[PDB]
Amino acid sequence: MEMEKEFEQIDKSGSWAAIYQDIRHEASDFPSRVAKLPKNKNRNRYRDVSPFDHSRIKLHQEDNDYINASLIKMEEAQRSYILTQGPLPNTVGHFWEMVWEQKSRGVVMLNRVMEKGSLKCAQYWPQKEEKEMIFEDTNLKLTLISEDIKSYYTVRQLELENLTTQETREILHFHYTTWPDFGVPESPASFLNFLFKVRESGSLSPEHGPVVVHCSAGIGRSGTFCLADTCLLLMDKRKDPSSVDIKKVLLEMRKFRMGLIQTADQLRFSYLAVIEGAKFIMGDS
Ligand SMILES: CC(=O)N1C[C@@H](CO)[C@@H]2Oc3ccc(Cl)cc3[C@@H]21
Ligand SMILES: CC(=O)N1C[C@@H](CO)[C@@H]2Oc3ccc(Cl)cc3[C@@H]21
Repeated sequence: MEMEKEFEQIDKSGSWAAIYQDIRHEASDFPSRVAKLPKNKNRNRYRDVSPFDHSRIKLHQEDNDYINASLIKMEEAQRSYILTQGPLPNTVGHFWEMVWEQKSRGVVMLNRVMEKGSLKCAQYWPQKEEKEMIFEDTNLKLTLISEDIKSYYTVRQLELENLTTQETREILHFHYTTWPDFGVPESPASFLNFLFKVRESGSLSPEHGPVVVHCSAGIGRSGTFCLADTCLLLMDKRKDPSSVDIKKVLLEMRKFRMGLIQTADQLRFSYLAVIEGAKFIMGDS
């Protein structure tokens, strides 16, 4: 079926939970043996969210190459994403090592450091120009260059230096700051505006390594971001945009990381975002 009318048909019939449970039943199951080794316990935030072995990002280290991060490679859309958990106190150096080694331009953050009164990720970037951060375990230096605070998101320019070679690179930090503590946003307008700002920066383009996107576990909000982006790109590429099947795209992405889209409300919100976005790309919003 088309998307917008499939959407109203699920609303009128109130069957979002059944649709979402079907997706959970059909999703791929691949091994995640490296994630479960005892030496990696303090490298995982949640015991039930792990990268598959076949798609995990490897650090360029011989001691321990493990990080909780996955490469999502979308062949028809010609887009790749790295989805990862929010960094832990003992993985902030690994996180920036990955950004460096994978040649990423941008980092997309979809959570606040504290939500619901609890810590959701480490404070892993510097908050003042004159107070830079040094990660001694991976030999990197990180400096805040500029910060632009807007009503729904903040963009930061960061300098990452490999202290071993003295090479430097500019990284863009795109921080969506207004996702609610509970539930999903009422309107997708600010989330779509944010997606378009990431696109306009070059951070999703083939002349760079894959964007790094995270929330707390790296599957819920993070899944919504890449699912919406890929579906909109396919609608632009194909002769028949109504052929884009958001459930099929989501199942394809779940071949590369488990659990993407965590609730039926996140699934409905993803439909809403693609539907509204497809009107702005052309003229009927
Ligand atoms: C650094 C810079 O000049 N630019 C312009 C665009 C590509 O030329 C990129 O989009 C953004 C957005 C936000 C920030 Cl802080 C920087 C950028 C980049
Ligand atoms: C492409 C798209 O569908 N959308 C949805 C709009 C809000 O409904 C978003 O913000 C922008 C801004 C500029 C452009 Cl070209 C596209 C958009 C987004």
